[PDB]
Amino acid sequence: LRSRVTDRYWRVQEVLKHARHFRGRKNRCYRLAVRAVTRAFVKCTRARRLKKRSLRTLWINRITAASQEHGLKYPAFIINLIKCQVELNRKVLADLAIYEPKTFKSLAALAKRRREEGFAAALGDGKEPDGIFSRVVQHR
Amino acid sequence: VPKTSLGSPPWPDIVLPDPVEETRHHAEVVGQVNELIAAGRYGRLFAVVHFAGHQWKVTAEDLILIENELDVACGERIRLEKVLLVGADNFTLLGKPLLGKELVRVEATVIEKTESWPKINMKFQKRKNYQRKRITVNPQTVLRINSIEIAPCLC
Amino acid sequence: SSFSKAPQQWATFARVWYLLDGKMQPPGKLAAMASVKLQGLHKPVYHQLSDCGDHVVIM
Ligand SMILES: [Mg+2]
Ligand SMILES: [Mg+2]
Repeated sequence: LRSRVTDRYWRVQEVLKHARHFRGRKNRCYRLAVRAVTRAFVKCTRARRLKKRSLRTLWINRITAASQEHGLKYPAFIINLIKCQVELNRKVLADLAIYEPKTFKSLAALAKRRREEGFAAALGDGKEPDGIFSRVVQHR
Repeated sequence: VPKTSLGSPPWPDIVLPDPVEETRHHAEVVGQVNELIAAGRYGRLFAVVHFAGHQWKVTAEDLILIENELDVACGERIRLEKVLLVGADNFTLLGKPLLGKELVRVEATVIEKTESWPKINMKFQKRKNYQRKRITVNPQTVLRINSIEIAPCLC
Repeated sequence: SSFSKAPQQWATFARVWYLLDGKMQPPGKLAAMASVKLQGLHKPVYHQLSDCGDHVVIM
């Protein structure tokens, strides 16, 4: 009972589906296609991992620029926003930086205020005064 | 103590207001914004929401895509609870680190329950003869956001 | 805040000429900020694939 593979056409089609937009001979010849397609998928999955650090880099830059406009550097801005107990994404923060410049300058004013409060608190060398923005709320 | 380029600390001097005047000024400012809320002068609100492990920026009539399945009938009206920011042209409310329920309310509708487009994930190794190809399909949920309401009570 | 679409587009991505006076400055510290402004890295709308970046005139 001799058997041959009749459906070889669709087997090839399934790997050429992905190969159509490649340059040169990879979009035709089944060898070249197979290899370039495996390459393509591997870089696909690595890109999934990268694109999270890329987007986060982008965000940090935009936050840095927005912060620079108001004369405050990136680390200062972020730390002080945190020490005020305001937890905001860098995604949400960069979006505020572009599409709501007013609110964002409000934030930068807040952070700057909180920081000067910090310098004054630590240089003052006494334990008593709580700057109005230095109090810490425990939730109920 | 004459002036040399060092003996003077290199930064503007810090001017910090008295706590009393600040308590008065805060009571007053909050009072005023409160009068704006009562008046109804806020044109359009935008909120920063925390949902399903992410933060989002949301306004009425908008749309977002949540990455997992929620158990809700299609078309039901959800009330989102943890709210980080609320803002409007003239004023902004900031939560530490959350906005109280009685203050603001944001109501959305679930539009679409979907399975995501196939995501192709493949591990490979040089001349170890190791390949693994796996295609992923993720349940997704689209939300229409209906309304952001803001109540007068602020003290 | 309410502009037509074409003019909003134009206003956002406008190229802005900067003047920077040089006399008695370390050429490195000069090139630091000169480069930042050149590249568009002061604009919150910045992205690598956008053409955005501004003229710089050093005198
Ligand atoms: Mg036969
Ligand atoms: Mg992960």
